[PDB]
Amino acid sequence: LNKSFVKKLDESLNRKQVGSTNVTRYKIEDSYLVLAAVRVGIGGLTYHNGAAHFLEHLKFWRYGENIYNLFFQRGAILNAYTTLEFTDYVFLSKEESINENLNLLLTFLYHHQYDEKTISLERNIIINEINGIEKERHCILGSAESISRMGRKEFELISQKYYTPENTSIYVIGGNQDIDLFHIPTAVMTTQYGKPTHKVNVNKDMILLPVEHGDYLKNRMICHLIADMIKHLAQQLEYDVSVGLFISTNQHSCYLKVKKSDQKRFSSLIQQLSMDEHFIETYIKDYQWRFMNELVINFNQLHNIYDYMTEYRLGEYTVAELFGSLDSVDKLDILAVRNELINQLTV
Amino acid sequence: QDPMDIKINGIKKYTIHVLAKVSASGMEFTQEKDFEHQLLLTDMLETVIRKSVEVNPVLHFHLRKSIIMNHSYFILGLNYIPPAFATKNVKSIHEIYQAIQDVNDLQLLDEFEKSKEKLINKIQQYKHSDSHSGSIRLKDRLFADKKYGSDRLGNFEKMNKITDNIIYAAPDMVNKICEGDGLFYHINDGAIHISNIKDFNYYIPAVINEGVEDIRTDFSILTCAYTFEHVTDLEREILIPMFDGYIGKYGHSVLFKTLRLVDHISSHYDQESNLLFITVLNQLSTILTKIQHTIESIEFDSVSFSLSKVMFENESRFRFEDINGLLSHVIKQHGEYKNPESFLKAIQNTDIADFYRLKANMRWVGTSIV
Ligand code: NI
Repeated sequence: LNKSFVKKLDESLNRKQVGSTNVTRYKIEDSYLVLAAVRVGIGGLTYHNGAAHFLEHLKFWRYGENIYNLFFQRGAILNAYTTLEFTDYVFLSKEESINENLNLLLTFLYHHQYDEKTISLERNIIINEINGIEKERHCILGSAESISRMGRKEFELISQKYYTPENTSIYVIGGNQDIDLFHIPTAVMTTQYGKPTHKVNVNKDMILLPVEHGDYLKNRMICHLIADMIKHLAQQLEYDVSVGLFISTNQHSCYLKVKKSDQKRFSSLIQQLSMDEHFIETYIKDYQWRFMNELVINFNQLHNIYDYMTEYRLGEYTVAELFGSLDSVDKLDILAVRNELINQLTV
Repeated sequence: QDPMDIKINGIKKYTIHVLAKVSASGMEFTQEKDFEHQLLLTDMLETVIRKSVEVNPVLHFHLRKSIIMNHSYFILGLNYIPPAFATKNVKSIHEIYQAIQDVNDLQLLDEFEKSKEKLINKIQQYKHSDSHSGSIRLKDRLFADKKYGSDRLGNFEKMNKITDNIIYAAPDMVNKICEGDGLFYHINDGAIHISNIKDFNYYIPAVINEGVEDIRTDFSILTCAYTFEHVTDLEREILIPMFDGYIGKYGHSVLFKTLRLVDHISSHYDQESNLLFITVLNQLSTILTKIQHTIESIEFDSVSFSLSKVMFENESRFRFEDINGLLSHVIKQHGEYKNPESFLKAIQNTDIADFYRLKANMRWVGTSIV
């Protein structure tokens, strides 16, 4: 019953090295489209000048050709976006076109030459974006001054260091065909630079509270649980405390974001968690059931499956290990993180 | 027992099964005089029933009074984990009916104010949509009936005056949902089953006021409306949506290219009203004649037409990816268009001669400027 369903999902889920990159594969029989996602390890936090977002714009260009125009003529919409630690290149298409579209995409991503006219043109485009969540977007876009201090040598060096197969994760969701090196020879287009070390530079009106007590998967469970618990208590008591989440694939720990003005009310609610002894145990039981229900519902949408692969590293981990981590969260884990949150809020 | 089992094979295999019932309210939704009452009671019923039915293995319960081509329909839906993958079997359709009839009247009264405020806010936010308000004000005047535009989600004055004595119309609504004849849809095992052959006869309102000018004075946008004559199912469901993407959506659309000479453009085909709208944010006076002359002298070519076919197929494929988009498609479409494969094949078989038939049947009907 429940065990056979997790086994069903896991037999369609796989991850293997292809060339010098890794491809996470979730096959769906008779899906109408296939989602392909190329995720490069560089975002707004890897370099705080907006360089990653600048590179994302440059990556659409190769020898005067724009890959969005090439994909559009092939009937596919290429979408790109930069988050705090990654840059995503995502598109949907029929499975017969996946191999050629993917290899054409990696052809652009592993191109490392950008003339001055292309750099200056994209700078003007990005400055118009800066002049046109809000703190997160402007941090990714950078400022007009910060991107104006980077030239061709920097962008090309950054491309060679970060846009490599070793620093790339590929996710292909839907269909039934396997991804291999013969069809994507660009998966070996390497440079002299290996995978960059996970340097982060998390840079004053908010506080960042760590959720770190257990394995990588456990931290996501606890972080979602405590954030959901605090929001529920803030509703009944009609507070106005927003609780943001910092959950990144390259971070072993998870983090809660709360306004520094709302620190007092949030601190009170954290201490309010351990009041009702049955509240934590019943909310964990409700969350475990809700998590499984949402996963069953979400595993029909290609993009939602992709979000599980990036948040929970599904592929490296099985769905069995995901639910095993979920089922292992007890009230003692919550109380332990409750204590470390209170210690962080004290100082 | 069902009279038929219309099994459509080749469907995407989903993680859940779906059991849906579509009950026909044959009269056009403007002819229903208790429209605001029926909407409010249905949402109240849905909320109460959901609390009792949305337990394992049921993941989501759906009950709405929906409009499909200007005809009211009660649509009951059940999303659930398949029995082979669920620790508990799903209730039958008879037990779901029994849950609806076992709804307590005090439970409905507990939801009255919340449901009333929910629907009131939907009426306001749908009316308070500027770019669509131009389309709303046009549809109001083009059809001489506010039920097609402003009062489409219900009239505000009628909905805001509902009191809790609407509880006494709950037996009539429960009877209509449980005992009214309808079609059953069942998605399972990569197939969708339909209980009977029946095509919902479409209704499109006729334009009464032709050539509407919404001269509106306000301080800090334009909207033009077009229609088509002799509309076939192929046009309303495939060709015209392709035409809308051709002229105001698919990348370098005809309107973006035309209006970039002047130097925030949108277009949408309303299948309910058979109206193609074009919304664009002093300078609007030149854009008015520039848009009109562009649609009058519209031309096509087979290379760009083949790309619009590919794009619209992939957009339809993306809707079929969603189990609700698939279900809604199989409910609404006529005959063989219910089969997604047949619908996709019908897109692939369109030819450019179809666009010139559509251009000859196209005309302007209204314009709204704020
Ligand atoms: Ni951008």
